[PDB]
Amino acid sequence: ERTYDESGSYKVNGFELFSEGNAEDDDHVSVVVDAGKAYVKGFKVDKPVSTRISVPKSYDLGTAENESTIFNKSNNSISLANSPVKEIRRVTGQVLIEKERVTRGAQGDGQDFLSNNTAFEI
Amino acid sequence: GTAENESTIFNKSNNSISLANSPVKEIRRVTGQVLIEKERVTRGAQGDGQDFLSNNTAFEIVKVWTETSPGVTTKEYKQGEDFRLTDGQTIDWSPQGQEPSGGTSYYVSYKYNKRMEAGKDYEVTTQGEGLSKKWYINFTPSNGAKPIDQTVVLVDYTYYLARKDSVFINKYGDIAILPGEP
Amino acid sequence: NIMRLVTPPLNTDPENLQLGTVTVLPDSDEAVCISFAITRLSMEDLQKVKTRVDNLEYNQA
Amino acid sequence: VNALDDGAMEGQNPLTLRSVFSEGFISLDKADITHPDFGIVFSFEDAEATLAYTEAHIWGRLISAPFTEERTIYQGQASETLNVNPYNIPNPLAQSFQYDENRTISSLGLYFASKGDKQSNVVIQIRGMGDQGYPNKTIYAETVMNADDIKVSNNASAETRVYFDDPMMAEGGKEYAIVIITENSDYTMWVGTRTKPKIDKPNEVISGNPYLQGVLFSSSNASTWTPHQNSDLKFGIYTSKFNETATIEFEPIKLILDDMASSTTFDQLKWEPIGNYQDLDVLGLARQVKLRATFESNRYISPLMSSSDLTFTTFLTELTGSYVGRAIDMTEAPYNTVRFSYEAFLPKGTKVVPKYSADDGKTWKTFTKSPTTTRANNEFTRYVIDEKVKSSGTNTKLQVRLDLSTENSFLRPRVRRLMVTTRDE
Amino acid sequence: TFTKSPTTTRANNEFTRYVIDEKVKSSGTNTKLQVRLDLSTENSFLRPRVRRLMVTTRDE
Amino acid sequence: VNALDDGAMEGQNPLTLRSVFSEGFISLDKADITHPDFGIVFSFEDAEATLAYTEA
Repeated sequence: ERTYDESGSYKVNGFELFSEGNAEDDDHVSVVVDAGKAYVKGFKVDKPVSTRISVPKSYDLGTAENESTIFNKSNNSISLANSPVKEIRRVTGQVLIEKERVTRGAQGDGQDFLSNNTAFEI
Repeated sequence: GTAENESTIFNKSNNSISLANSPVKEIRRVTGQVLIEKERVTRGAQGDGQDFLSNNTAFEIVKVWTETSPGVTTKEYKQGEDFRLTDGQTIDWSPQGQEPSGGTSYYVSYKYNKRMEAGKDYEVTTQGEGLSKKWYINFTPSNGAKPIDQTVVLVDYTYYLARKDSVFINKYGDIAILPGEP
Repeated sequence: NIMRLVTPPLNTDPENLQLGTVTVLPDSDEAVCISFAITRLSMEDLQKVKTRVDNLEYNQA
Repeated sequence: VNALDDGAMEGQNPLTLRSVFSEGFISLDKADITHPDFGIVFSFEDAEATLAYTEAHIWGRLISAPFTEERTIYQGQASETLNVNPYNIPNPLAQSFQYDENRTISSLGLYFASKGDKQSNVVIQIRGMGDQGYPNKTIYAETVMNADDIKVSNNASAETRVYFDDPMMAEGGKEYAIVIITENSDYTMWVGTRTKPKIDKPNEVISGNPYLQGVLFSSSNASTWTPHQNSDLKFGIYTSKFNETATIEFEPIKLILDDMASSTTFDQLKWEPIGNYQDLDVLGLARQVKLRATFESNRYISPLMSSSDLTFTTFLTELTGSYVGRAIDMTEAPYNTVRFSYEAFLPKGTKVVPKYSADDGKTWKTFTKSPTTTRANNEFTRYVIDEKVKSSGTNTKLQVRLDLSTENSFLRPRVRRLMVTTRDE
Repeated sequence: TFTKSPTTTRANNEFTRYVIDEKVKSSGTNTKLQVRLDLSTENSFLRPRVRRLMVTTRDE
Repeated sequence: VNALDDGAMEGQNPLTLRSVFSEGFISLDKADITHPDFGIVFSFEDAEATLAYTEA
C-alpha cells in the first residue's frame, strides 16, 4: 500500500520483448519476454528466466468497393491501393459489342432480348 | 433473384430511372459518379508527401487552387508537374513542380463514385399494381448528391421469383404436389 | 485496422503494468516488438535531471 | 516567449518547436492566410491583430467626434513638380519623418499638381525605416485613393486628406516613411526644393532645407530608393487625441405605434445596436422619429469610419473574422494538456473565443474552463486557460484558432502576444 | 565512430533524417566535443548534401 | 533547434551552450575552415553543404 501510494507501479529491470517465430503453430507467432524485476501494485514480481508467449495471427479482412481507375488504351495495367490483397470479388467495365446477330420475334412491334442484360446504349 | 450492375444513363432532364424486374424486395446498392467542388484540404508536414481525400473512390482531379478571399484564385497548381492522383486516394506532390507550404490549407475538386443512401440521396416510389407494378429511383431530394449528367448509374437489387407446381394423383387416391424450379 | 491506422488497445486498469506492444503484419510471420515499460528513476538519475535543468537555464541566460 | 519574437517559419518541411506555438503578429509565416475562415488583419507597428471593415436605408451624422486631430508636422514650401514615377514615363516617391514622442497618427495631408482619368487611383502607404536610413519592405498602413478623392490645384492650395482604416501608432524616436505608388504615368506632386523660388511667391526662395529631419526619395520599383537631400514633399501629418464618448445621430424616420415598440425592443445596449440608444418623436401619428446612439470612445477608433458619412447599415454591421495558425505536427511530442494564453482588448459587444484542433481543422473544440484574468494595461487583459483537454491517451496534432466578432463597425476587438504550450501529464 | 545504426525518417523527396542515440562512454564522463561529417563520392556528377546538423549530449 | 538559427560565434573565448552544438550552414563562424580535412562548400540560400569539383 505504501509503495503504490508513494511511487505506483514501475519496472526495475528486464522484460525486453524479442520475436522468435517458433513454429509451435502456423496460426500463432511466438514472442519471448526477457527475465526481469518489477513492482506491480506494490508487490514485487521477480522472474528469474524468460517467459514465452504467443499471439494469434491477424486474418480479419477489410473490404474495398467501387475502387475507381480510368482505363487507358496505352497502359492496360491498373493498380490496387491496398497491398495485401486476398481475392478480387468483381471487376466490371464498359464493353462494346459489334455486330451481334439477333432474330426478329414473331410478334409485331414486340421486344427482342439481347445476349447481355446490362446494356445501356445502342 | 439477384440483379447486379443494372445500367442506365442518368439524364439531368429526367431524374427518375426504372428497374427492370417488377417485384423488387430491396435495393442493395446505388452508385453514381459525383463531382465535389471546393473541398478544403490541409497540407501535410512532410514535403513531397501525400494528402488523403475525404473519399477514397476518386478517379479524376479537376482543379487544385488556393484562395485568400472568396472567388479570388491566388494560385492554380498544374496537374502532372505539380501534383498527380495516386491510388485514387491522395494528392501526391512528388512531382518536381510547386506545392503549398507545410501546414497550409488548399482547395481540391475531384470526381468519385458515391454510394447513394436511401432517403438522403434518392427516394423509391412505385406507380402501378400487380405484375405491371414498377419501382423507380427518383433522386428527388435537393441536398442529395445527384449523378453527373450523361453518366451511368449502376443499381444492385433483389426480386422475388415465381414457381409453377404440378398436381398428381396415385392409384391409392393420394393427391400430391411436386414443386418446380423457381 | 490497416497498418497506417492501427493503434494498440487503450487500457486504464491499475492492476496491470504495461511492458510493451507487439504489432503483427497482415498475414505474415513477422512481428514488430517494442518495449514501453515504465521504469524507475533513482536519486542519481533525478540529480542528473536537475543538473540538466541547471544547464538548460544557463543556456537560456 | 522567445519563440514569440522569432516570426520566421520555413515553407517546405519546417522545423518546429515541440509542444510550443506562439504568434507575435509580426509576420505572415506563422499564419494560415489561405484558410477559408481567415479574415484578420495585422498591425505590425503595434504587433496586434484586428478586424478590417467589410460592407457585407437612412444616413447618419457623427455629432460628437471620437477624437480631435491636430497638425503637428507641416512642410508648406513648394517650388517644383515631380512625377510620382519619374523613371518610367514614356518618351514611386517617399518622404521620411519622425516624432520625439509616441503619437497616434490619424490622417495624412498631401498636395497633388495633376491627376489621371476617372478610373485611375493612387496607393498610399506608410512604411518603416531601416537602420541605415532607407525605407524597408514592411508596410504598417495601406489605402487606395480614387481620382475623385484626389484634389488638384495649380498653386499647391488643394489638400487631399488620406484616411486609413486603422490608426498608425508612431513610436518615439523611430523614423517612418510615407510611400506613394501608382501604375498610372499621369500623376504629379508638388515638391519643395532648396534655393528654388516659391510657386506663389517667386520673389522669395527656399533658403534652408524644407524639412530638416526628412528626405525625399524616388524609385523605379519601390525597392531601391534614390534620395534627394535638398528636396522634400509638401505634406502634413495629423495626430489625434481620443475623448471619453462619441455620438451618432440619424436622419428622421411598420405602423409607428407597433414600429417604435418593435424598434426600441431591439435597439438596446446588449444586441448588435450597442451603446446608449435614444430617440425623440412627434405625436399625432407623425412618422418622424429621430434616433441617436452614444458610445464610449477609445484610441483604436478607425479614422476612416469617423471621416466617412455613415448609414444605419454601414454602422451596426457585425464584423466577423478569425486567426488560424499553420498546423503543427506533434507526432514526436504527444500531449494531453494545453495551456492557452492570449491578451485581448474587448470593447462592449465583442468576443474572442479560443479554439483548438487535434485533427488538422476537421473538428474544432472549445475549452470548458473559464480563463483566469490578469490585467496587462488600461486596454488589454491577459486571458489564460490551463485544461487537460484529453482525459486518457495523447493527441499528436495541434492547430490554434481565435474567433473575433463585433456588434457594430466602430468597436472592434484586438489581440496580441498569443502563446500556446502543451504538456503530457 | 558510432556502433548503432541510425533510425531513418524521410524529410522530403531528396533528404532523409538520420538520428543516432548511443551511450558513447560506458563509465565515466567526457569533457570535450568535436563534431565531424565525412562526405565522399565515386563520380563527379552525383554528390551528397547535408543540412540541419544538430548534436546534443546528456549525462545518464 | 533555436541554436541552429544563430549562426554566430565569438572568436576569443566564446560563450557556448553546454551540451549543445548545432550547425545551420549559414555562416563560417561555427566551422573550423582551417582544419586539414575541411573540404566542403556552403550554399547559404539552401542552408546546405556539399562538395565542389577538384582535379586529380
